[PDB]
This record gives sequence, structure tokens and C-alpha cells, in this order.
Amino acid sequence: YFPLQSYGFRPTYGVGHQPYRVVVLSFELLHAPATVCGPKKSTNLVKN
Amino acid sequence: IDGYFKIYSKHTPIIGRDFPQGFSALEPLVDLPIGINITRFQTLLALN
Ligand SMILES: *[C@@H]1O[C@H](CO)[C@@H](O)[C@H](O)[C@H]1NC(C)=O
Repeated sequence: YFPLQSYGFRPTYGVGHQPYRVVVLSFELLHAPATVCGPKKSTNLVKN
Repeated sequence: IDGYFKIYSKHTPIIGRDFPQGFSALEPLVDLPIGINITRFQTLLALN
């Protein structure tokens, strides 16, 4: 048997058979210095 | 370093012919966090 099979997606198909775009986010643990962080910045200088 | 590769540099003008006797500090330029094994060192020469 052929290992690969065509999906044959059709709009008339049900929700379970409808195509779904899936993206998997993988996070690498701390083994090297961190290169990706989140954006954080607020407030002002407010002196004196 | 284990987590960084610190690089320090400085540009000076000639006073004399070669290796003048004087003091000049070395300002850092960039610290690449590559963290790899480094044992040998070889330089390059430009050929025109
Ligand atoms: C990196 O590899 C070099 C070359 O074999 C070795 O001398 C050095 O100990 C290694 N360093 C680490 C942290 O594994």
C-alpha cells in the first residue's frame, strides 16, 4: 500500500473532515544564552 | 567564555614605526553569545 494518501479536502465536508491549519510552537530550554524574549516597556523618567 | 565570545578593540594612530611604548585601553565592540568549543586559532591573509 502507498504510505501517503490524499486528503481530498472539500468545503461540503463536515467540521471534523474540514482542513485545519496547525502550527506547533517548540521552545528550547536554557542551554545557550537566551535570544528570544517578550516586549516590555512602559512609564517615563519622572525625575526629582 | 562559556556563554559568550567577548571581543575588545581599539584604533590608534602611529607614534613611531612599530609597537610604540604607551598605554591605550581596549574598548569592547560586540559580545556574540555563540557558546561553542574553540581550541585552535588561524588568521587570514588577503591575496590580490
Ligand atoms: C570543547 O572542545 C574542545 C576540543 O575538543 C575541548 O578541548 C574542550 O574541553 C571542549 N569544551 C567543552 C566545554 O566541552
